[PDB]
Amino acid sequence: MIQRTPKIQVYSRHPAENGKSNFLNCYVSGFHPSDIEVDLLKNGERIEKVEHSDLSFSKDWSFYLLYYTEFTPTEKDEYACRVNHVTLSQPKIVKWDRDM
Amino acid sequence: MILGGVFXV
Amino acid sequence: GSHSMRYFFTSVSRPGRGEPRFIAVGYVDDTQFVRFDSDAASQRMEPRAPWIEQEGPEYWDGETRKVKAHSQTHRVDLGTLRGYYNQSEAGSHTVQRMYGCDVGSDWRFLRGYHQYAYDGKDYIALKEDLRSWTAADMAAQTTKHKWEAAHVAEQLRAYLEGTCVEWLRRYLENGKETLQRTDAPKTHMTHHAVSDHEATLRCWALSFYPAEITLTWQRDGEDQTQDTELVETRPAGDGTFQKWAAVVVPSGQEQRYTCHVQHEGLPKPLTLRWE
Repeated sequence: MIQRTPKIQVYSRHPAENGKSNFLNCYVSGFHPSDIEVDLLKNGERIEKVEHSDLSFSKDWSFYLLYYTEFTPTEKDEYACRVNHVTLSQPKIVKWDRDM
Repeated sequence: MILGGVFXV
Repeated sequence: GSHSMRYFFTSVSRPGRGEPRFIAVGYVDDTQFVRFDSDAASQRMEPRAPWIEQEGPEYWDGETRKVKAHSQTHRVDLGTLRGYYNQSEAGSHTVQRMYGCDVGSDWRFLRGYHQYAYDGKDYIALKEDLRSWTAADMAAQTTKHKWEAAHVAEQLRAYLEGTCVEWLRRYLENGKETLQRTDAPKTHMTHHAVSDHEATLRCWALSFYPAEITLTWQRDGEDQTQDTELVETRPAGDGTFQKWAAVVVPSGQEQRYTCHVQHEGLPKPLTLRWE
């Protein structure tokens, strides 16, 4: 049966300005089946107030979701996404690079 | 607005 | 310009762990306006765009009723398709449906559609004439035959030429502020140094609507399509989108490269240079 591997993007909604309010995005796309585990992480640790968009899909039937949460960048805090999926042997992790 | 109206594959 | 309204339905079977998970989302163009979630509390069709919230309880009730009928139709299809494919009852399986309508700049019907998938691959599809079907395989010929005797094309064509485009139009005016806007890409370029003799050159497009956009790098007027890194257009989270493209320049040749943006919101294609 069909199985596709998620593409993973971690970025800020607005340009990241230290001390200002912003949103941390993790946009996984192009996956199938829809069952997927996505976490946003602050310094290796898991965030709790994370929301996601409704499950939709593309031309090729592969699903996409956007995970996000309100955050304020700082000079020291690291942020990342941890995505698990059946096409992934171990959970994949992608750090947030502001620059880029 | 979505479809009515019935169906059934 | 041209516009579209589309509905996406997703039905996943979680055997012996409840009923099938049903999810519906609705979009005008690139803007999502409604949603149903078989797990959600409300159990109603809910609004997800501010310009659709006060449409009345009669719109919200009729819409809730229909998507509850979609729910119960797709529950039945999941079981029927297990049959069609001699699949075990313990297996998780997926059904996806997509339908909607387009218009031109005249806001009159342009084309309609109604595709269907199972386990991530095309099952059956309403042909562009909206009168015939296109089964992807053996098990889908039965279903094709079924809809031919039920006259389902006639019913779809009915909704696609009328109620569909007709409401696409009501919404376009209801949220004409969101739906007839055009945000042109806000562009810039960055420069990072991979090593000493190499440098990453990245062109950015931020805060544009709609999602449709082109970003191309060049060297001396030569397209670097094969040497560029493009990324998928992505939701910023506020109704706008983002996208970048990067090339690698041998430290010093920066002036050789230029980035080109194309968007329906730009009067003229922007050309960025590093100078």
